[PDB]
Parts: sequence; C-alpha cells; structure tokens
Amino acid sequence: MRECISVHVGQAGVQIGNACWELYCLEHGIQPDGQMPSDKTIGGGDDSFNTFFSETGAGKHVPRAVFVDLEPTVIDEVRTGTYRQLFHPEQLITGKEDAANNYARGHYTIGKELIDLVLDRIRKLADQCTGLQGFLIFHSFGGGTGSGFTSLLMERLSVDYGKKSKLEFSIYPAPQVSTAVVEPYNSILTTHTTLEHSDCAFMVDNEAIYDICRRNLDIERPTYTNLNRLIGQIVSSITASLRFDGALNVDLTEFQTNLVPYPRIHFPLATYAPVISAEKAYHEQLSVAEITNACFEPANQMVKCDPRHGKYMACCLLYRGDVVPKDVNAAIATIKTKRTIQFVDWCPTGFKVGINYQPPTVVPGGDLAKVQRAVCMLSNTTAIAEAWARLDHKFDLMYAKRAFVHWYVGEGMEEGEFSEAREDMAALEKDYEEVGMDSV
Amino acid sequence: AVELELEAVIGFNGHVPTGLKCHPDQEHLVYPLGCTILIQAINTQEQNFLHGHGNNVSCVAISKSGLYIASGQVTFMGFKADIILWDYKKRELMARLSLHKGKIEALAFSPNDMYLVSLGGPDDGSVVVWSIAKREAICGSPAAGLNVGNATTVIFSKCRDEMFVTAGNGTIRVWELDLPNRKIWPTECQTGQMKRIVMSISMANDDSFFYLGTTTGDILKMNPRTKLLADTGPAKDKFSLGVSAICCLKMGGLLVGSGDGLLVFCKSPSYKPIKKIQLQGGITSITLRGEGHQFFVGTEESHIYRVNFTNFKETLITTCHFESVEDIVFPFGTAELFATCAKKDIRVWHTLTNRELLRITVPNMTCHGIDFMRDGKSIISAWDDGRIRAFAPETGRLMYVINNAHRIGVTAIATTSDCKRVISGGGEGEVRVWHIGHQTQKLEEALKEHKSSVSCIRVKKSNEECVTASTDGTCIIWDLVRLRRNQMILANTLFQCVCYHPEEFQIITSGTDRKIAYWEVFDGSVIRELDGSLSGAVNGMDITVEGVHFVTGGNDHLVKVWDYNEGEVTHVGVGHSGNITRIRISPGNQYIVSVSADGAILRWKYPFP
Amino acid sequence: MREIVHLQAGQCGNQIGAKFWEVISDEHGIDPTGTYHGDSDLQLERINVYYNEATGGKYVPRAVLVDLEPGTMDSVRSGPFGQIFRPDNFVFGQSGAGNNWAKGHYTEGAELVDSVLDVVRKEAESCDCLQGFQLTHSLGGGTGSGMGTLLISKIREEYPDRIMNTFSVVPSPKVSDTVVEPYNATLSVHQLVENTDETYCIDNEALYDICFRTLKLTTPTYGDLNHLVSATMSGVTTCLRFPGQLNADLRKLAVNMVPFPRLHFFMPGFAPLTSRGSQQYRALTVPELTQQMFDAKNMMAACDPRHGRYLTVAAVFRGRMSMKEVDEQMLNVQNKNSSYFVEWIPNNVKTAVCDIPPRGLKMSATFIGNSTAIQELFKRISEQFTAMFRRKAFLHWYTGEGMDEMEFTEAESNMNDLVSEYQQYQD
Amino acid sequence: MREIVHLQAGQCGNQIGAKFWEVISDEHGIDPTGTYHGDSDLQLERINVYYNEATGGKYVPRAVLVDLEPGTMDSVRSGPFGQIFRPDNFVFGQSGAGNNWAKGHYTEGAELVDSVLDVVRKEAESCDCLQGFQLTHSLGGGTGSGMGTLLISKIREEYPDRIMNTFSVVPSPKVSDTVVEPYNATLSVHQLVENTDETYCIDNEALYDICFRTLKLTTPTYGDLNHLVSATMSGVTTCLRFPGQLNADLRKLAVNMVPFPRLHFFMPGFAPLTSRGSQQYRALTVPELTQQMFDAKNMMAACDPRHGRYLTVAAVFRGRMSMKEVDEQMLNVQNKNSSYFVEWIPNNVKTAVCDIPPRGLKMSATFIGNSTAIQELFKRISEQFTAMFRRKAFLHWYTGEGMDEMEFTEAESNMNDLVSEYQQYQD
Amino acid sequence: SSVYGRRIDQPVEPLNRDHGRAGHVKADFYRKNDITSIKAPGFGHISP
Ligand SMILES: Nc1nc2c(ncn2[C@@H]2O[C@H](COP(=O)(O)OP(=O)(O)OP(=O)(O)O)[C@@H](O)[C@H]2O)c(=O)[nH]1
Ligand SMILES: Nc1nc2c(ncn2[C@@H]2O[C@H](COP(=O)(O)OP(=O)(O)O)[C@@H](O)[C@H]2O)c(=O)[nH]1
Ligand SMILES: Nc1nc2c(ncn2[C@@H]2O[C@H](COP(=O)(O)OP(=O)(O)O)[C@@H](O)[C@H]2O)c(=O)[nH]1
Ligand SMILES: [Mg+2]
Repeated sequence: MRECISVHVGQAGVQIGNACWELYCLEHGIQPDGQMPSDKTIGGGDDSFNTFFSETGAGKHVPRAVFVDLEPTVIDEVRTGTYRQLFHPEQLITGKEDAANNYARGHYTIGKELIDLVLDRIRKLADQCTGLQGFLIFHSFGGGTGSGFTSLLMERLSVDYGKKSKLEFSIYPAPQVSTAVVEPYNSILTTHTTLEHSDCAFMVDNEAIYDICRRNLDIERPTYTNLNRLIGQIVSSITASLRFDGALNVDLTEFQTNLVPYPRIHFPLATYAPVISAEKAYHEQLSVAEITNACFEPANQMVKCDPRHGKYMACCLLYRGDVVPKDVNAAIATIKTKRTIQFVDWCPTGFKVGINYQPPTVVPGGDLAKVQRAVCMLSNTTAIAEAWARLDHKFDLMYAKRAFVHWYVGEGMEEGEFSEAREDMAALEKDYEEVGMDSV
Repeated sequence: AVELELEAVIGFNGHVPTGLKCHPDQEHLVYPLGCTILIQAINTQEQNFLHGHGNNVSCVAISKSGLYIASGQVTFMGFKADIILWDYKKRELMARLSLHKGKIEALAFSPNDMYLVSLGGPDDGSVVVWSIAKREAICGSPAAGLNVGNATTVIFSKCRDEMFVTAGNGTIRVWELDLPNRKIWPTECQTGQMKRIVMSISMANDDSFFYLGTTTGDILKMNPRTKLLADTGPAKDKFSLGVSAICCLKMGGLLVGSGDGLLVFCKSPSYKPIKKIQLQGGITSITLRGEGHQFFVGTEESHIYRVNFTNFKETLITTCHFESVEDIVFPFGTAELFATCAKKDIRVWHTLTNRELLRITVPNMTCHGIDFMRDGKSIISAWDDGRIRAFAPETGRLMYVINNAHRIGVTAIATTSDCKRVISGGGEGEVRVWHIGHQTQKLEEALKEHKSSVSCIRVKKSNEECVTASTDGTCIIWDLVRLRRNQMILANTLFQCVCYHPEEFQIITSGTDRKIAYWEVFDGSVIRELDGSLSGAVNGMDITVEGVHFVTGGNDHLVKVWDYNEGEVTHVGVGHSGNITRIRISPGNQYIVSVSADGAILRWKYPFP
Repeated sequence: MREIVHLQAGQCGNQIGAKFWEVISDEHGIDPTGTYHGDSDLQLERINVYYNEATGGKYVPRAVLVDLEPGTMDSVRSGPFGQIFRPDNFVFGQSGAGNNWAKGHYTEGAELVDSVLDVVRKEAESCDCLQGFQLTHSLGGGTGSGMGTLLISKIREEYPDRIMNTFSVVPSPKVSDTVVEPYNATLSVHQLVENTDETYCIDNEALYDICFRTLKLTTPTYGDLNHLVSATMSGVTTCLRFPGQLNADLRKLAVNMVPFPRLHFFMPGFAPLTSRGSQQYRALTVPELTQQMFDAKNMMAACDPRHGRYLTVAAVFRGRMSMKEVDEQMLNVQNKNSSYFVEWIPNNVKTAVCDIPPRGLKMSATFIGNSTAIQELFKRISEQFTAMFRRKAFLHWYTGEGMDEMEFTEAESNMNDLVSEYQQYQD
Repeated sequence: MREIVHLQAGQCGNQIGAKFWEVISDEHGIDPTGTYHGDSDLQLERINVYYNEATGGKYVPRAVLVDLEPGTMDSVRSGPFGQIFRPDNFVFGQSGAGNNWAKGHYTEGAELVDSVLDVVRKEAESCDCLQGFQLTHSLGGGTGSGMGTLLISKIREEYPDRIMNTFSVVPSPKVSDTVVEPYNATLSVHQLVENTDETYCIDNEALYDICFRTLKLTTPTYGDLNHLVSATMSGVTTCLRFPGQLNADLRKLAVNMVPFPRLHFFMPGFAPLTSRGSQQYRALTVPELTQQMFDAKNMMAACDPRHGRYLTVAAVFRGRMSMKEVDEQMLNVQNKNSSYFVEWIPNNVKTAVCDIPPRGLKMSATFIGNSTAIQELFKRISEQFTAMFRRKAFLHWYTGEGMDEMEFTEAESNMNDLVSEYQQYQD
Repeated sequence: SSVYGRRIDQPVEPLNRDHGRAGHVKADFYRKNDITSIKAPGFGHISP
C-alpha cells in the first residue's frame, strides 16, 4: 500500500472533498472524531487507511489532504462542522480576500500571499510519506482559486516534486447552465497549466450530473451535495486498488500509461455504471453485462459530450465487488462488437480491465443504492473536443468586444496572456482532431 | 468401545511460569500437563481433565471467583494461538479468543470477572484486553516500547482499570483502561538507572505496591500510584538464578523463590531471609491455599511441594518427569514396579501408590532405551551418548558401561532371558550383539543392514532370534544363534514398534502409515492390515502373554485396547495430551501403562483376561 | 542431484507459482508449516528437485519471489501455502513497473536485478548438478515481462549450460486486460527466442474455453485458471522426482522438442479433464487419455493445431500403464492423421510414462507440442505492434525512461523472422 | 592457565565490555551474582581465563573498569550483570574528557593512569601465566582515543612479550556522532601501530547495516550492536577456554595472520547470523557458515572486501563439525576467489574448531582477516583530517592542555604510511 | 453543508471488513529487537 495526498482548492474542491472525505473515513472506519473504534492489533493490522490516512500513535488517523480556499467562508465551516476534530488546523489554509471570480487575483495578486504556506504544508505530508504516488487535486474550472491558485500550484509542484503523477480532478462548466458570467475566461486561461504539468485531467460538468440524478436516481430538485457524492465514488475505484485487494490490482501509475497515448492527450472522462436508487434496485438484476453496457451509454455519462460522435482511443474499466473475470471478458467481447461504439485504428487492443474485491460502501443519507458489482469507467475519446469547442465559441464572442477585461488586466496580469491562451486551445483542438484520423 | 477407567496420573509441566494453582474453594489443584490442564483433588485421588488446545499450553489463569479458568497454547510462528476460557463447575469450552500470533506468555483476570489480559508472543508481542461477558475483544496496543524489548508478564489490581506488565527487557508500565474510547494508556515507571530483567509479579492485598523478582536476584517494589520505585532487594547475599516466582501475602510479607529452590519468606524493608528451606529444582510457581497457611510450591524439575507456613515443613506430594518420557518396561514377574525413562533421568515407581524409589540421573544426557535383565540384577539403559550403561536395581551404581557402543546413539535395546546377551540398536541403523561376562562386556558381531535407524528390539521367549523394527521400512528377523538374518520384511512405513505374538509364528507391526499389520515370521507376507487411529501415527504396542489382546498407542494421544483374533476395536482413550511413545501390559495382566511426549505416566485398569 | 529452482516473477507469475507450489506440496507432501505428514516414502526421496532443507524436517521451497511492487508479496504470504517460502527470497521493490517494459528492465529493474541475482546465486551453489531454472511470468504486463526477461539474459550468461525453461503467459486473442500489452509482449520474446530453451506458451482465452466447454464451471476464478497450468507444470517434471518406466527429464524433452534452435515455443495441455456431472460417464483408460490431449479444445494456448503442422510431440504420461497402448495410440494419432504431422521427421512421439499419478486421478498426461500454429500467436502481436508503431503511440511513456526507436525495429524484426521460420516449415 | 586481562575505557568501551561479560557468563555458566551453575564441566575447567575466585566460590571478572566520568560507571554497575564486577575495579575520575585526545593523554587522563595501572599490575600478577591484554576503546572521542591508548603504551613497556589485543570502534564516515572524531582517530592510530599486535576495528556503520539487512531488525539499540561485537570477542578466545579438535590460542592466530611487522589491522565478523523471522526456514551447516563469513554483509568493520585482497584470513569455528568439510570449504573459497587473496602466500586461510559452541546454537564461527582494503577505513579519516587541519579548525582546544601542532603532522604522516604499507602489498 | 455527516450514527450497512490490504510482509518478516538467533532458549521456551 502506498500514499497519495489530495490538495483541494476552491469552494468547489473542498465541498467535493467534504463528500469525498466523508466516504473515505467510512470505508476504512475512521469516525468524525478522527479515531478508529478497532485498534491495529484487533484486525490483523489493516493498513488500508495509509493511502489517505496517517497514524499518530493514539489512533488519531489523519486526512492526507490540504484544504485551501482564499476566501474564509467555506473553510471555516469545516473547522466548525462535524468533521472538525478529524482535520488538522494547519492543513486548513485560508485567506482574507476573495478571488472574486478572477484569474488574475488567483495566480498573480492574491494567490502569492498563500503560495508559501501551502508549499510548506505539501512538504510536511510528502516527507512522512514513503511511497507518495500522485497529487489528487480537486478544483473547478469555472471560478476563482479553482481557476487561479491551482495554476500556481501546478507550476510549483512540478519544479519541487517533479515526476509524482500530478493528477487533477476537475469540474468543467456546462454547455447551457452556468453559475458565473466571467466563466469562459478563467476556464481557458488556466488550461495552460492543465496541458502542462498535469498528467491526467479528469473531467466532469455539473449539468450531466443533474440528469443522472433525475433519470437514474429518481430525485427531482437535486442539490450540490448529491452531485459531489458521485465524484467521491469515482475516486473510490481509482484509489480502490491502492487501498483494497483485487484480482487485477491496478496502481495509480498504471492509469496513466494505460490511458494517455500521446503527451498532449491526457483528458479522460468518468462514468459510474450501477448508479440507481433503492426503489428501482429491487427491480433490476444488475449482474455484469448491463453495467458494462451502462458506462458505454449516452444517458449515464458524467460529461455533456456524446461518445458516439467520436472515436475511443483508451478505456480502462475498473470493477469492484463480486465481479468474476469471465463475466467481464464476455461483456468486453459483446461491446467490442457494436458499430456505434467506435475505436480508433491505432488501438487494436481495447480496454484495461481492473478487478477489485471491495464492494462500494454506501453513505448513510446518500442516494446511491448498494450494488455488489460496480463499474467506474475512465474513457478517452475525441468527443471531448466538442466540450472544449462550446466554450471556445463563447470565449471568442465575449473577447472580440473586449468585455470584462478591466477586472483582469488591472490585477497584475498582462493582456498578452489572453491571446496566448487563445492559440493554446487551438493547438489542443487541432491535436485531438489529428490523433483521430485513420491513416490509410 | 467401552471406556476402561483412568486411575492415577503422574505428570506436571513445570517449565511454564505461574503454573500450579489452587482455586479459592481450597479443595483441588490446577496445573498444566501438555495441551491439557488437570484438576487434581486435594486429599482425594479424584482428578479430571480439561480437553481442547492443539499444541502445548503455556499459561493458566484462574479467577478470584474460581468460576473461570483460562489458558493459552504455543503454535508455529505465523500461526495464531488460542486463549480458551472454561468454567470450573462444568469443565467445558466457552471461548476460543484467537488473536495473538506465535504464542502466549501470561494471562491474568480482572478482580471481578469481566476482562482478561493475554499478552502473547516473543514474535507478536501485543497486549490485548478481552471480555468475559461478551467473549470478545475490547482494546489493544503494543506491550513494549521500540527502544526497550519485549514483555512476558501481566497482572491486575484491586480496581479493574489497571493492568500491569513487566519484561525480560525492562518495560515496567502501569496501564489504565479507557472503555468509552476503547484504548489503553501506558505509563513507564522510572526506576533510576536500574535496567533489569524480571520474570515474576505479585501485588499487595490492599493495592499498595507491586513486587518484582528480577534475574539479578533483587526484589523490586514500586508504586503504581506515583509510578516510581520504592525499595530494592537484598543489598548483599542476593539470590541465585533469578527470582522466578513471587507471591505477596496478606501481610506486609512475601514468599520469594529462586532458580535453585531457595524459597524464602522475607519482609519488605530489608528483603532479608527469615526462614529458609531449600527445594529441589527452580521455583516456578508459589500458590496460596486461600488464607495462606498451606502454600504449595511448584518447581521446573516438576515437583509439587506442600509447605505449612507456621513451621516451614515440606511434603513432596507430586514428582514428575520434567522432560519427554520414552520406554516403559516392567520387571519379570511382578507388576508393581515401573521404569519411567526420560531425558536426564531413569526412575522406578510403585504402581499401587505412585511414589518413586530410585532416580538415576546421567547429567545432560538422553536415554532412548531401557530394559530389565531376567535375574533382576541390572537395569540396562540405552543413552544418547552411544554408551550402554547398566545401573544397579537398588542403590543405583553403574555396574558397567559399554563405551562407544553405537555411533549416533543407542536407541533400542533388549536383554536375553539367559542374562548373557544384550541386543542393541542404533541411530545409524546397526544391530550390535554384546556378551555380558562377570568382568568383561565384549562384542560378538556387528550386524548391519538397516539404513536409517533402529526403533524397537524384541526377543522371543526361548532365545534363538530377535526382531528389529527400523525407521527405513524394514523389520529383520535376525538369527541370534548363528549371527545371521532370517527375514526381509519390507513396507513403505517408518516402523516404530514391533511385537512377538506368543506361540511365535507371526509378528505385529506398527508405524507411520497407521496400518497395524500382522506379519508372519516365515516368508514375511502380509497377514492383516488394520487401520490405526485416523488422526496420526502409532508409536508403541504390547501383546499380552496369552496372545489374545495387544494394546496400542500413538501420536493420536490415546490408549487403544485391541483384541487379537478378530481385528475389532475396544478403544478407550481420553487419556493424556502428548504423543504416546511406548506402552506395556503389566506382567500380572492387571494394568496397562503408557508414556507420552510430555512427561505423563498413565495407568488403566486392564480388562479382558 | 538434478535441481530446479523456480523464478516466479510479476503479478501473474507469483499467483501461478503460488498455485504451483500448492500442487507440488500436496504431491510430495508438504503442510502449510513445511513439514511432512504424507503417506509414502516413495514421495520424499527426490524432494530435493524443488524443495531445500531446514532443521526438523522443514523442506523449504527453492523459489526466488520477485515483484516490483510490494503488493503481490502480501498476497502470496497471506495465501494458504504461503508459510513455507523462506523470507530472504522475497525481493520486492518500491515503485511498480506500471506495466511498462522498460520501467521493469532499464530503470527500476536495473537496481533490483543485482539483488535478485544474488539470491539466485545462493540457491544455485547448494546444488550438485542443477538442471536449470523455471521462470513463471506473463508477457502482457510489466515486471513479469520486462524484469523477467532481464533475469533470463543475465542468468543465461552466468549459467550457460542449464535448462532455461520459462512458463509464460503470452497475450490472449480477444480478451485484453492491458492496452500496453502489444509492446510488452514484442520486446520480451526479442529477448526470449535467443536466451531460452523451452518457452511454454500459456494463453488466457484458451483456458477460458477449457473451464467451460470441457470442465463446465459456471463461475471460474483465477485459482482454477492457474490450477490447470500448475498441473501442467507438475507434469513436465514428473520423471525427474518420481520413478518411471521410461524416464524423461527437462533436457530429454528439450533435445526432442527443439529441431531447430530458434524454434522452441511450445503448447501445454492437460489430458484428464472431466466435468463434475459428466465424471461417472467416462471410462478412465488410455484410449480416451490420448484422444483428449490431442483434441483441439483441451489445448491451453489459443492456437488451433488444425491450422498448421505439428513438428514435435509429447506425452509425459503418469500412472501405472501398459506400454503397448502408448505405442498403439500414438501410432494411431500419427498414421490415421497423416496430415497434421511433418513428413520430414519419421516418427514424432516422445511418450514417457511415470509410475506415481497425480493425487486422485489414477491416469494422466502432459501435452507439449512444437506446432507451427505458434505463428498465429506471433502474427497477432505483429499486426497490433505495427498498427500502434505506425503512429507513435504510448512511446512517451517508453522513451522517457531511456530507450530508442531503433530497438523497436530490432524487436519487431525478431518477430517476423521467428514467424518466417514457422512458415518455412508449415508446408 | 593462560589468562586475559580485559581492560575497558570510555562510554563505548564500558558498554561493549559489559556486554562481553554477559556472553562469557553464559558460555561459562556464571549467574548474575557470580556462582557457577553451568552444567558442563568443560566450563569450570577453564574458569580462570577471564575470571578469578573469591570467598564462597563467587567468580569475579578480571576486568579493570576506567572512565574519566562516573556516568557509564554507574550504568555498568546498575545493570543486569553488574554485581559480578569487583567494587574497586570501578576506578574512575570525575572531571570529564570533553572530546579531546589531550584530555586523556596529556592531562586529567594522565593522573588516573597511575591508579588504574596498579589494578592492572594486581590483576596481571594474580594470573599464573597471563596470555595478554584486551581493551575496548572507541577511537573517536575522549577516554578511548586518548587515555586508552596511553594505557596501551604503559602496559607494553612493562609487559613487552605478552600480546596486546585491541577491539576498537573506529569512527564511521556516514554515521557521525561527534565532530572532532577525525582528530581523535589520527592521534590514536600512531599509538596502535607500534604498541599493538592485533587491532580489531569494529565501526558502527556496518553494525547498523547487519541489524537491518541481515538480522532484519526495525529498531536496533546500542545493546544488540555490542552483542555482535562480543560474539567475535568470544570467538578468538574460545580455544583458550574450551577443548577442540584443532585448538588455537590468541598467539597462534597472530603468528599465522600478521605477515609483516606492522600489518595488523583486522576485520571481525560472525558466521551464524539470522533473523528470528528466517531462523527456522534455514539449515545450519558448515558450507553455509562459510558463505555467511566470506562476504560484505557480515564484516563489522565497514569496508568493501571486494575492492582489495586478503593477505591472511582465519576462521575459528565452534561446534560438532567434521574436519574435512571445514577444510574443503576453506580450500574452495581460495580457488573460486583466487583474485581476492594474495599469491605470495600459498594458503591464506587458517582453520580452528572448538567442539563446544556458544549457548543456544549447536554451531558457530568467527571471521577475522587481514584485508588490504582496510586502508579505505584509514583514507577517509585522513580525508576528514586534512580538510579539518588545513584551516586550524577545532584545534585551539587541543593546544590548551599542552600539544604542539607538530604532533598533529607526524600522526597524519604515520597514518598515511599505514595506508602505504597496505597499498604496497596489493598484488 | 451540515448534511455531510448527519446520519453517520445510523449505519445502514455493517461493514464487511474481510477483503482488506493488511500488510504482512512488513510485519511478519521484520522483528523489532531481540537478537534471538544467538540467544539461549531461556525461561519459558515451550516448543510445539
Ligand atoms: N462539483 C462541484 N462543483 C461546484 C460545486 N459548487 C460550485 N461548483 C463549481 O465551482 C464554480 C465556482 O466555484 P469555485 O471555483 O470554487 O469558486 P471560488 O474558489 O469560491 O472563487 P472565489 O470566491 O473568487 O475565491 C462554479 O462555476 C461551479 O460550477 C460543488 O458543490 N460541486
Ligand atoms: N492465468 C492467470 N493470469 C493472470 C493472473 N493474474 C493476472 N493475469 C493476466 O496477466 C495479465 C496482466 O498481467 P499483470 O498483472 O499486469 O503482470 P505484471 O506486469 O506483473 O503486473 C492480464 O491479461 C491477466 O489476464 C492469474 O492469477 N492467473
Ligand atoms: N556499537 C556501539 N557504539 C557506541 C556505544 N556507545 C557509544 N558508541 C560510539 O562511541 C562514539 C562516542 O564515543 P565516546 O563516548 O565519546 O568515547 P569516550 O569519550 O571515550 O567515552 C559514538 O560515535 C558512538 O557511535 C555502544 O554501546 N555500542
Ligand atoms: Mg469561495
């Protein structure tokens, strides 16, 4: 078992981390006080916590995480919440002034006031780690520090820690619905650092998650908490083999070389298959085929980009629970023989299957009914290029009139970087349409 | 399969610390004898058996109520030991409580019975807290620091929250129990610069001070309420090999033992002897018969004593082999004498009242063989050195020794009825034939066929040939008169016992395949093949002198009554826990006696004339 | 005398070798605690060939357990027969191979190769004459493929006259469990064709059919998918630890299965495989024993023997058998089926019975064939390499640890040159 | 009737030496008080070598215990085996040798010499025919570096023909605990070359390494480090205290291992070192004691023995062993490693067997050798000297109790000549 | 934001703590400190 810290930045990132660390401590057994009710002697010591927890001696297990947000409202609610003894006060770094939905005062002006304290605190976790695999950094592409401060982290963690698998769990803004007005700007100005020192940029937009909660999970009027519980179960298959045993154990370094074909192409999707509510959970049988089929379906995806109008290039399929290998490779066979699901010619192979032995633990009060055989898919398709293209249209419209710029340039940022992020996105879109032609 | 009767038991495993105990009803003793724990009655021959356990038990822990008795066994490293609770009133398993890997060193109960501390393992030492109510675990922590070593002792107090451990590396730590958070909190006791090695704990009756017995020969008294030392031991004239047993009285006194047997009653401030009496063997257990007037002392060379406090006069009530016992043989004619034969010792015993009359010790040496000459004038012995020592029946002097008899030990031995020839086996697989003159003990022939090792010699009723079981799968009927062979009986089992059926025409063979088989003395063919015991192998047999019953015991720790003509089974067992090595029909056909891998001499009332 | 230490490497190799050290341990008779409580002395006398010795009758496996991540070391030790392996042979690392062939060979395996070679160089000098080394691995993954073949080349230089046989798990046809599997297999047999004597090729999809269409097991696990390989691995070295009428050790197979020195990729097969319901409805006599092992269904390598010639032939029979039938049936396989046998070797039979059967089954065999249907296994890894090499794919995680694009052509040249040899003789 | 006087000086010397008195009291059967309770009479037959007699048959060690502080004096006295020691042999100062070769040799160390040497005269003249003197002194620091070497010079002038063994903890380059340990070693070497017949150097770097990769201990403490040192110390004197098939006293492995007149810096090592975790999964035989000896791991003098050639090595064995396989393995290590031994000596290995082994095991051995690589243990301190002597660093302390810098230059020159003479006899 | 962790004291599932990742190679290979191998069996060395 090895370790990985999780740097949550943004109001979004720490509220995703609120649902994540609730699930994390439940899987192992850590109570909100921070203590495990059974001791390491009793149990034939189970060091499954080590990937996300660290013992102090009195049984006080510790979240290997650093909550950061530059505005003090969403971080003080976890120093006053039920999980206030679990976290460490030095881990919960906060600031005074808002980023105010502005890239410039996330990276250049306000972000420099706390870039020293976080990089010291990453060092504190990294020193006591012995097998630190990856940085699981949670943020959203459509706000302040989640667009800002995370870019200054990505540059600093690469100079300091180098090759340590800088993963990135991220929240893209949606095609139609949006909770900001300046959102196109800070969503393409920060993707410089995303196509730079970050090796696997997982993608979720808020809009697709609402549709899953309505159709499959059968709740109308969903709030932001149910949207974050889905993200927590996404990690818990990505970090399941690092914490629990399985048939095909799959490491965090395994994920990259099994999903990134080219150094520029490093943007996967995420899909949880058996995500149904309890009343329609007596109803479906849910063996193995219907959930292998589920991730491969449009109205189960977690990003508003249809894989049918695109070609797959890499797809690791991670399974948990009571999954039998013959049931997988038959389900692999039956879905590799469907015309609408297209794989590019330079991937004759197909899928990376990962089998785990731990069924997903249900959050009490959560929506998701228990499933004894679950799937968390991490795809990689050319169809993500339409998700980059819809904000490209939206950015090009409100930049040609030079709107909402005097907030940006008058905060420590040069005008030239705006045009640099413009040409940078054209290059990545040209790369994705290039990597998906069939050479013949 | 009618049970015979189990009368009388000799045996005690004194090598465990804190062994022999007397429950507060003051009428029965409790002591461990293998992977079983006995209950011998005070003033009554009545004795019962606590079954269970796989390998040899290392711990006993009886309650202040007497209602609960616990124990703990050793196992192979990597495997999990089993702490077995019991009820003294009904003697039946009520918990298995398996957490500690490796083995156990010590158990202690809570004052009023609701927790058990069972510190276990030189490989996996970690103190745990049990529940006597839920039969389930509560707390858990490493029992020693990373700078210090490992702990082998536990004790409770007069309040059920304290639990105290010492060490062979100095981990004097007074813990405190914290049920709501389910954790324990240690506190190392400062003792100055006195790092010592200590192996025994006792506390006062009013929870004042706990008392230590170190290897240096020093009684360490320390405070559990200020976590500090109070008084060191004897300044001069310190004890011997370290104090291995301490038992604090209801007074301000303490019965301190030693590794030699110097049981001393001393007071607190000087720790100077008041009344000294020397015991044989290193003192491993000092119990109290409740009030403390009759304290029973157990020793590692297993001898249970009986000392009255007001005169310090002893009475040896139990005497045992302290090591593995092999070969029981009876003198010709009479059936009231044994030959209980073990490492470091050769003993004889009176059958009716178990009481030894001669002990023959050859230093740190092992005797795999014993035999009685027909004239009753020499106890022939086969020692691990390679020397055939022949001691005298009375006194115990060495009449003669045959130096360099066999190379790798002399294992199996047998005399002849003419009292002139001693047929000798060997661990190199050699059968030697010696001549016993009045002044010389020469060699006549060296018959060498067996490759591995010889296991059992048997001689017929009027001497012309002998059978020699061997560990390589061969049993040869050597011709004794013309110094040759006669047979090449062969099988795929490591033979461990062979016997001559009276009216000699066929021999019965045993071994590892549990395929008890009659074999003929002519043409050496298979006659029957009985199935021995379904569990392990068969070490030992004896056919009666009327040829109607042959008794059987083996690794299956269990005496088995088998009649001859039909292969039916009149099985009994429920005997002793420890691998039965040899067994012998009494000459008068009145008892059957088996030895075991742990020192234990069992007698059963032989049926079937 | 004759000695085989067992170099299990990788995740797959440690799992199969765990299953392998169980089927030896209930054949020679070993408890989880390494002690003998077996039955016969016709079972111990040659326990040397796989097991070392400690005090008190404590036979210890002669296996060097190596895997770059420390996770699979935990699974072997926590397994049922995991309390037997000596705790000095466990040579693990810190960072896993990532199923990256040079992450296993040139940059983290390079600091573990000098440590695992020391342990092999201790269990090789306690041998009067060591025959050779068996290395259980998988060509699909990383440290099994990359580090594993690094051990092969180093060993072949250190001990150059010993039987280097490898029990390999070569990629499956349709089932794919790694998208990095085409490159890992290609680089491995570039180092395996020249430095190994007997490459036994075990697929996965082939065994998937055997546990369904022959054995009828609805939900089979990897343990049952390694028991068939372990039964084969016991089968090869059977006239080497137990007595036989006509004996055959590893070299006697090797001299009789490799006509031409490059050509050594073989096909395992276990004959007596009965479904549980259909077990009482089948006589256990040698005519069905020879049929089933030559049948294309019980063929644990996904290369149909009807799609090619079948150069050299094994039947390492086990049990008390009459020698006429194993000369009659093997002749009947040849003469009647005079098409799927090469005309340029007169008689292709290496029948060799043992006396001691496997536990239970009173009859057995071990099918080891050098067919030229092997090329179908190495054409498919040659068409998906070239598809992935055409437009440079996953190579930024291949050249970063330090390699060249030159070695990919040299590795792929050794592929089609190997296939051309099996196509030269296919006619 | 060949006795040894065991001197010990410094905190390190008093700690290792007290650990030595525990392992002799176990092999010779002495309880913590002092009474003989060992079983074998082969122990009481030579109780004179390291012990004396007193009233009531309480055997007392023949040791003089000296330190300039009563800090480790009270630790030895208040220990597990701390009452055996004579209560006047605890002879000590009170001031303190704050690390300085001056503060043991040219000041406060030099007033206690006239008292400790009276005890040495009293003990050496209670022997019938004393064999020699052994001293445990840390080469880096105060009492050991200084006063200990001062004691060596006085005893050598008084008793010139009796041998002088020194077990010395030379300062390691990586594990460092004092900053002036380069200064103390260079000044201590000069009075260890002309006044010592055998210098066993035992640095702390290898001792930590053996307790991590051989003993496999998570957290070694100072107690078990000296137990490895005490095992070697009770490996060279064993044929002075127990019978044997081929006996060898402390002079026989001096006449057969000191080639040239200075040439006497040796490297210790123990044969049967195993973890408790391994222990059972391993046999204890003569051809595996010799592998555990002739390596890097068990060489507690941390210095690569493959980067130099052994002049003369001996191996004193203890157990019930046969004289062929012992001599055969000593022959084999010379043939298969013919480049690791010099050629101008025909046989480089000396053999000794002592029947009675240490308590516990049934077999052990000791490995001391005159490797020419020991200059590497002496280059580093010279490098740590010249890069500390160039700018007169930390020297004003040294020239305060009376010491010219000319003594410093000649000590470095003598130690460089020590490296020279080992460098000449490479080939 | 308090909805994260209200029903935590009403568990719906007893946790199946069987398929874990309990470390055995780091805890059964490496002993703490005794050097037992060249130590006597001593007091209380009952063997199976
Ligand atoms: N997944 C997820 N995304 C959220 C959540 N809440 C907000 N977001 C997304 O985050 C974006 C804005 O949040 P942040 O980036 O964290 O804004 P911020 O860090 O507070 O910026 P400043 O207040 O200026 O410092 C919105 O556009 C949402 O799309 C949430 O609970 N879960
Ligand atoms: N037969 C068998 N195959 C296995 C087993 N475990 C994994 N595999 C196969 O090995 C391939 C991947 O090998 P991998 O585990 O990555 O090897 P690694 O490089 O050591 O990690 C997959 O295609 C699996 O089918 C097993 O226990 N038995
Ligand atoms: N192996 C070992 N080394 C020790 C011990 N005690 C001290 N040392 C070493 O001795 C060195 C310091 O010696 P020092 O106490 O200054 O010698 P002194 O001034 O003569 O008393 C340190 O570098 C330690 O590594 C011990 O118990 N065992
Ligand atoms: Mg905010």
